[PDB]
Amino acid sequence: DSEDEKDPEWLREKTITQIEEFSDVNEGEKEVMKLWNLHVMKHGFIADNQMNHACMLFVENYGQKIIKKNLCRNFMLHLVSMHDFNLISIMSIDKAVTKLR
Amino acid sequence: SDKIFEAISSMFPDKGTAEELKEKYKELTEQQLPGALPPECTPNIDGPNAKSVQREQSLHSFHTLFCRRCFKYDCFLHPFHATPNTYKRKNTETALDNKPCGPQCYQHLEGAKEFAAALT
Amino acid sequence: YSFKCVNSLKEDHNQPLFGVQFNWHSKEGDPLVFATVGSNRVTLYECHSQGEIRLLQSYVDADADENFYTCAWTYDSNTSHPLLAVAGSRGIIRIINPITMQCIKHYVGHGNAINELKFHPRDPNLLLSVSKDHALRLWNIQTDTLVAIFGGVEGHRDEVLSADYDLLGEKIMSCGMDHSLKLWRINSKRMMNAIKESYDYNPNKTNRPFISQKIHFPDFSTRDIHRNYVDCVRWLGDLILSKSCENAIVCWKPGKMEDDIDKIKPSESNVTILGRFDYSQCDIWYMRFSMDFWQKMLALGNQVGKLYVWDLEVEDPHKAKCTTLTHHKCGAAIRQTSFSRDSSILIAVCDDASIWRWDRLR
Amino acid sequence: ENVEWSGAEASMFRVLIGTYYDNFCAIARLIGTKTCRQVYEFRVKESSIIAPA
Repeated sequence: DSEDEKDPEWLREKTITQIEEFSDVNEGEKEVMKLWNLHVMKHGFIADNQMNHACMLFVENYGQKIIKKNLCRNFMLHLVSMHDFNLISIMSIDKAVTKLR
Repeated sequence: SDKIFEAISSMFPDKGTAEELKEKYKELTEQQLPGALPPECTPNIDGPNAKSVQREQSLHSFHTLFCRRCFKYDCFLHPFHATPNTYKRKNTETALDNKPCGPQCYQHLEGAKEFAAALT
Repeated sequence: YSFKCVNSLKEDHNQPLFGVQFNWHSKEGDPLVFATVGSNRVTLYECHSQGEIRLLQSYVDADADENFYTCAWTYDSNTSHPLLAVAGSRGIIRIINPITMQCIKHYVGHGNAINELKFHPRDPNLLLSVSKDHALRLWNIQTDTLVAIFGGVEGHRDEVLSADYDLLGEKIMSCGMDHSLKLWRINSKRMMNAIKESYDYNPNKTNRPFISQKIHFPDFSTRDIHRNYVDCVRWLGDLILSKSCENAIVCWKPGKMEDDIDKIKPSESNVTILGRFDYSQCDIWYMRFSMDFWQKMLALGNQVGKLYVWDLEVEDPHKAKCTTLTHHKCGAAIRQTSFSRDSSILIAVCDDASIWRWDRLR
Repeated sequence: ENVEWSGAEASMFRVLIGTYYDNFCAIARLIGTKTCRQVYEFRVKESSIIAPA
């Protein structure tokens, strides 16, 4: 037992709260951003060659929820943004919505 | 307005500014609000209130929020002053194969199957 | 509404005292007992008629140098013995059994001096300890385990001073040098799960250290009330009381007069002040006020040796009351006031290791 | 065919065009409201009135 790891509880709380300060956002966006950033923290992704596997595992965990959230459509908008930032290939964006169901 | 704002800022460290003075001036002159979505209300996709809007405003928030390096929204160690996803990319990096897309195929209908090359 | 000096005493070491605490666990009829702590000594007395007060017991620490700070009377559920715990500058907490005249428990986990101790009105094994470490701890004095640590990314930044249970014992307030006053909750599910857990742990059973709870957020706060230190707060039903070195005591409620106490959103950014109370010459800090178990009168010490008394009744705080009972012997200062379970007697400590007594004549 | 093309789904197409610019079979495959021919059709309706790339 080494009482130390990458995820400090108080941090997860603080970031969500800080997100909620923003006025000019829809719940269909804030929920997404949080659900993602938390999983980002949970594993510590650095290398760009990871981002493909990243979104994969992301829905691999949060499948039931976004469905239960009925929020997959904004998930796809996020996929768009991320490809726009040159980290996704089109060869996987769809593949996500595929694995989704 | 200006002198009154300065006097209020002097008498109060809590206010301490004419910026909040003009903010309250605008809140009292108009006294109305479009919505939680910006003054250009951008309702969500996954919700009932839909409104077809161009691509830019659809991705505006996402662009105006992302921090590329840490791959997170609101980098806690990156200032957000930067350039958006407005950049260049390879416009021709696909397969580009014509096929019967199905019964209601875009191809397999010489109107659209030829207008595609026409629209090229 | 008239107390009279029927006795006054004085120590020998002449070093100022701070603590006065009647034992509010007197089975009806039992004699009045109360204690007081000084430089490095504790004192046991008993109230007798005709302004008589009788020395009972006294202990002392020699092995180091400390200036004890606070005390609190409780009991033992197991055998009903009276229980008193004290703590000083060294930051250690001791627990003494007068029935055996020994200390049975000691606690050391802070980093600076301690400033106050209180107990949950209902549970007798829950001790709250406020320190200068900016961290307000809370122990299970029975199973010898910590429970919570309030303070962190959003805590107090400088030397927490004073706290106070709500009347029922699920809500707390805190005040410290940083002009800051923050609300904590206890009723939360998580919290009470934690407590119940605390009541169940065998160290021999597991190879695991008990797991405390860290809380990094007040339920609500502000610093708009005073522009100076804040060093004593009191729950008032669902209203608030606090003092500063600004020579006025204030009463307020959070939010608006309409705003319920239990609906308050954490991001609340408004408070409602109701009234002020006034006095003279409290130009130093670390001076406290107290109130009767029946929440009907107010006592307050003074710098120049005076007193100031009000009534917690329908007396409108605009012109509620004014009652100053005075004597001509010491005007050094008076730290703390204390009533019995009833409103019979009232004690106060002068700054010069001298005691006072005032017997009420209603 | 004049079909149900939701402002959600329609802005959705407005975005999806910035992604392939030539594939109805994929865009409509994502936008479950339209039809791939209707996508070609709506393009002949809307994307015919689009700006040059």
